[PDB]
Amino acid sequence: VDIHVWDGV
Repeated sequence: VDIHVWDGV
């Protein structure tokens, strides 16, 4: 699962 948005966005 991805619990991290787009870094720097």
